[PDB]
Amino acid sequence: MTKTFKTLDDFLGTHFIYTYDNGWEYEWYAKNDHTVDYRIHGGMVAGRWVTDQKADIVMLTEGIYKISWTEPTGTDVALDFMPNEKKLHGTIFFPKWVEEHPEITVTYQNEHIDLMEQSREKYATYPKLVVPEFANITYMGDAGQNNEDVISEAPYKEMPNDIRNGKYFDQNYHRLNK
Amino acid sequence: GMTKTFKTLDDFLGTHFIYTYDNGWEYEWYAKNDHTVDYRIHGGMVAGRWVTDQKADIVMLTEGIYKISWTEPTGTDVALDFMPNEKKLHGTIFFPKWVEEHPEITVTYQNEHIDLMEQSREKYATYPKLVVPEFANITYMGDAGQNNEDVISEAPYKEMP
Repeated sequence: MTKTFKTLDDFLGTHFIYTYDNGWEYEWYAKNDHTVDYRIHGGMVAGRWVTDQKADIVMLTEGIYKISWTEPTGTDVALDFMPNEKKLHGTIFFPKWVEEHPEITVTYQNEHIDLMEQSREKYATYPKLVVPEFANITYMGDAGQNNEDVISEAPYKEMPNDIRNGKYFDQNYHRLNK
Repeated sequence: GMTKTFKTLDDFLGTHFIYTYDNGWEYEWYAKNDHTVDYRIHGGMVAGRWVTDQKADIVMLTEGIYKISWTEPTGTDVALDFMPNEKKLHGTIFFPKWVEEHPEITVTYQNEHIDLMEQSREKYATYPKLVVPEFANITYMGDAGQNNEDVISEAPYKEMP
């Protein structure tokens, strides 16, 4: 039933939920050509969420897309989306301090950039926690680009279900609860 | 299309590459085995640097496309995506600030100076990182086989042009 992803435009504006093979559940939105929003539902930093993260986004080859970014925490990320196979592979390179004090980062990051930057200078950076994992995509929605509703509140337990069940977004892909 | 079609992980492993990033940086790189890479930098910011037995995660994303992730003694993180059937790659290198500030420190046979890399990454600034996400053209491929210790050393392999 799903459209074939063939171009950059096909990919930009798409809203994903996926589960890594380590059990971590992420939600991620290609908000525009150089911007990503995301929200973390399961894993070491579940509850953490992020908007307006600058990123490099490329189509590597027809229907396969690579996203690269570095965070206020000092974390590096390389994601490879294969939407036509409902698969992804992500490598996250966490500073030592995120592994040892993950709770610091479990917040709306945008409200606490200074805390992220003070923590990354106060605590240990090495050795890195490197997490390279395949994931299965469990949801894709066409949000359009620059849709500020997609990722605009903290995650709650039922949210992935509500989104997948069509209970979260209205006909214009805006929040029913807002 | 003289080149064999890459379809499995075994097809990729043992392959010796040379590639040039769009910015002009030139790398020579070898998939020595399922978890280990050797490489030598020929041009750019850190030309002259080389590395053996860098532990890495190596996976096939999908038929004929291969992703390699590793982290370095310098603190640098790397994610490479090889598309040998298109003679193309895309690399993202995330350098700590200090490598951009003092690239000459890293220009050596890294294996003999692990201590220096680790001490440097604590001594100098990490942020802001220099992130280099770029496509590269693959200009050479050779089948060296796995665990071939002659591919990357001080001397040239030159079982090739």
